[PDB]
Amino acid sequence: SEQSICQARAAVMVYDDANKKWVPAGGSTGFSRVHIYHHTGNNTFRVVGRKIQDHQVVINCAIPKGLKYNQATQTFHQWRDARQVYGLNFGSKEDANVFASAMMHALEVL
Ligand SMILES: CC(=O)N[C@@H](Cc1ccccc1Cl)C(=O)N1CCC[C@]12C=C[C@@H]1CC[C@@H](C(=O)N[C@@H]3C(=O)N4[C@@H](C=C[C@H]3C)CC[C@H]4C(=O)O)N1C2=O
Repeated sequence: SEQSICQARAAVMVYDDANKKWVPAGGSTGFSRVHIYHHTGNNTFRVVGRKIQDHQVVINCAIPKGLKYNQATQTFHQWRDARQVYGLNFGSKEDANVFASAMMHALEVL
């Protein structure tokens, strides 16, 4: 059904707009294995990340056509939906490059 097109190590966060600070996605600070999954049948893509320690799914969001993916730095990238701002604090530049490669690919073929 879905094919993983990358795996990247990152601390996944979401922005608490009310208190003006980042907070760990899913409630607990730590690193996750973050995929982009391609549903090849419908040509849709989503970001899915699971905490290394306990496998909790901490992010599961769609990547819509036209998304503005902000590579704020070489190791912190972020984007928006209509509700949330998501951030990936990558474990290394190599991880960031892997994920950004796949994201930019998705945004080209959507
Ligand atoms: C128009 C728009 O939507 N603009 C958005 C950005 C954007 C532009 C275009 C498309 C989509 C998006 Cl998403 C915006 O500006 N946003 C999105 C919410 C957050 C922010 C607003 C305020 C704060 C000020 C500081 C800055 C920030 O978060 N910097 C990071 C940082 O402080 N940290 C993270 C790492 C490194 C740094 C780079 C690790 C954790 C923490 C830390 O180091 O402790 N901010 C933003 O980026």
